[PDB]
Amino acid sequence: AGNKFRMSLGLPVAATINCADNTGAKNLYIISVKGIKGRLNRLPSACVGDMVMATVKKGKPDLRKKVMPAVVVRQRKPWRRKDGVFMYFEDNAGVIVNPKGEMKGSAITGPIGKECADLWPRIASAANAIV
Amino acid sequence: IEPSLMALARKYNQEKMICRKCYARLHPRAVNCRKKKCGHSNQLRPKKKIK
Amino acid sequence: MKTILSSETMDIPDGVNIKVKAKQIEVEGPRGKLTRNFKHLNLDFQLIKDEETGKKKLKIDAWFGSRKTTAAIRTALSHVENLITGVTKGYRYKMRFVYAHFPINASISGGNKAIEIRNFLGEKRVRKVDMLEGVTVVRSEKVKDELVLDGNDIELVSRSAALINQKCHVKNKDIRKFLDGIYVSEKGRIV
RNA sequence: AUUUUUGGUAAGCAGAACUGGCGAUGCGGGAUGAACCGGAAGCCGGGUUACGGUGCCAAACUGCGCGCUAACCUAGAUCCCACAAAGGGUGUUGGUCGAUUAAGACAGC
RNA sequence: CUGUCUACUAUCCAGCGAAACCACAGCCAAGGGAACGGGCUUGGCAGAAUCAGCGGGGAAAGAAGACCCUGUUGAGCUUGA
RNA sequence: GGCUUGUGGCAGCCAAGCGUUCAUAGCGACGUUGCUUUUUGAUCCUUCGAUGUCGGCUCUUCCUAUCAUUGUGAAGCAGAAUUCACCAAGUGUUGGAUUGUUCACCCACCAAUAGGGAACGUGAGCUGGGUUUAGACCGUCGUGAGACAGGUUAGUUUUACC
Ligand SMILES: [K+]
Ligand SMILES: [K+]
Ligand SMILES: [K+]
Ligand SMILES: [K+]
Ligand SMILES: [K+]
Ligand SMILES: [K+]
Ligand SMILES: [K+]
Ligand SMILES: [K+]
Ligand SMILES: [K+]
Ligand SMILES: [K+]
Ligand SMILES: [Mg+2]
Ligand SMILES: [Mg+2]
Ligand SMILES: [Mg+2]
Ligand SMILES: [Mg+2]
Ligand SMILES: [Mg+2]
Ligand SMILES: [Mg+2]
Ligand SMILES: [Mg+2]
Ligand SMILES: [Mg+2]
Ligand SMILES: [Mg+2]
Ligand SMILES: [Mg+2]
Ligand SMILES: [Mg+2]
Ligand SMILES: [Zn+2]
Repeated sequence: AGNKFRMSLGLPVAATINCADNTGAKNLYIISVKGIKGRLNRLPSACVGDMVMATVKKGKPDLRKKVMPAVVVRQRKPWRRKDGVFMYFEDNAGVIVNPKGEMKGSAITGPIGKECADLWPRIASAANAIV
Repeated sequence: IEPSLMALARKYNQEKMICRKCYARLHPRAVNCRKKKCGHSNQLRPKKKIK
Repeated sequence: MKTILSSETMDIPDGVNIKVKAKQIEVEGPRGKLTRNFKHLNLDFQLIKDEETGKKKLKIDAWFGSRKTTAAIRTALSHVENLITGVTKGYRYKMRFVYAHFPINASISGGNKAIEIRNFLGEKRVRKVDMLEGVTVVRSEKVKDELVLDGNDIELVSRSAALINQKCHVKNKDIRKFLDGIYVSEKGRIV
């Protein structure tokens, strides 16, 4: 197909989101967003399907006190689909991945957005329900 | 590439003199550079060949 | 030091008709017409006719001219000689394709007045070059991967060859190793 | 401030010698300026100059002459003065000392 | 990363009605100059009369700098004067 | 701010050497010529009947000695990457932890996270954390009043209608 269309950003830096993967982390604390060139005073922000740098605040000791990549799979901020329907999730969630985009865990606890599944084949394969 | 065609291409790409001051590409028989910014320098070196 | 008189003369073959007026030189021959505007030269152009024989001569001289001014006499004479050669024999330039892996595909458009290069270093871009006035480009049959440029004006033929050559410059690579291109290999006369 | 001159990397820095000047002084010139150039002054008419100028601004020649420069860096354009160096140029213009040459000088056949 | 709403102002009108401040005044670039000009020199320019704001400049106003130094001026305090 | 440029910063010239050989791809010892006023000094010309004294925030513009981006020459340029140099200031040059900080040092992104001026831009534009009044504590010094290029805590930011 083509390329992802822009969607409303609702997770600026310092946002804490649930961890939907099986790694053992409970939440993800976003410290930066990949691909952001930015502007003065503007906080980098991520959306569903974006890759971010995050740390684990609650979880196994092995996962804490370090920086790892993560991909956002759910967001509460509504965004507009090309068909005109605005949609949103119940919570904010993400999954830990390696820089190549491979999931560190093996399963996803809840649903994931279609954009993230289209962008990341491994996450889609590990997902239960898309949208 | 055939030796004849290789030599033909090298005539345009390899056999040159390079000005030390401004790196200008000059004909193999050049004695002074043609560029004004280097004051038509006479400090020339051959273009280095692949070895 | 302002030499009093610098003069040079050239012989004109009987098969060429030449006219000079206000430093405007017209050259006529079997192959066609050529023109040149030498108004930028502060020289005196004179055509001398021998009544007994009938042969023509062109004399160009400079009065109280410096070395810089005097250097143009031979330039003008060589230009007139080139015009005569072009109008009697014509000019033929030969170009050869050089490539290591990707063969260069040449497509001559209608009238032998344009050329297309498509596979230069495996590039998907199409290179377009238009032949100058009076110059035609044909693909040689007896020589593999050879382009033949023919015309009456030496400057136009050479400039067309230069355009073809410069349209296929290698970029972002060591040109000493990547020698691909189209280069002038022979300069001659059609006749 | 010219010249002599000490400390200081230097300074529109700091300190001395002779003389002059500004201060206390206008006036013409240096576009402009306390010190530079000219020159010092009652109120006027005429004539002539000093320094400096005579393409316009702006009074006086696009005056009569010889060479050099062509600036694709904003060529250059007048003591103080409002900066430029070492190195370079096969740009061009003169000079100096050498070498080859009509028993034929240099380049290409 | 701003948007929006309410009241009172600002705004416009009737009536009423000060003060600060003010050498003369008020467009700029450069030059020189007391070494940062609104005025002088050379240029750029430049067209009646008015309204609401604004905080670049007026080296803005507010005070004969309280810092520092000087005076053969004090004063509070201390002591082995 | 002005003169100067020792010091700071930025360039050039010669070529002993380095660079598997090779002075000059890339460097440049011994020497030597410069430029700049975003360093710090030197001086004391202007201001003491007062030109609001750090830093940050906001906002505009300007410079090039170009970090990225456009187009190029060179290489000890196979490719990739990198390095040297040339036109070039059109566009851009970020989010955070500690520190009042300028500066510094890390985390992260990015094409890049270049360097600077504008009265060390900008307080009748803000702020007031620091310096720099009066309260108070500590250490050292002093017999003492008190001192302190030492530390600490609290400490009024005025006016436009010309
Ligand atoms: K960024
Ligand atoms: K009223
Ligand atoms: K002007
Ligand atoms: K006294
Ligand atoms: K008292
Ligand atoms: K210096
Ligand atoms: K001072
Ligand atoms: K003062
Ligand atoms: K800050
Ligand atoms: K308090
Ligand atoms: Mg900020
Ligand atoms: Mg005198
Ligand atoms: Mg008189
Ligand atoms: Mg000045
Ligand atoms: Mg006083
Ligand atoms: Mg007082
Ligand atoms: Mg006394
Ligand atoms: Mg070498
Ligand atoms: Mg530059
Ligand atoms: Mg810029
Ligand atoms: Mg004690
Ligand atoms: Zn050169």
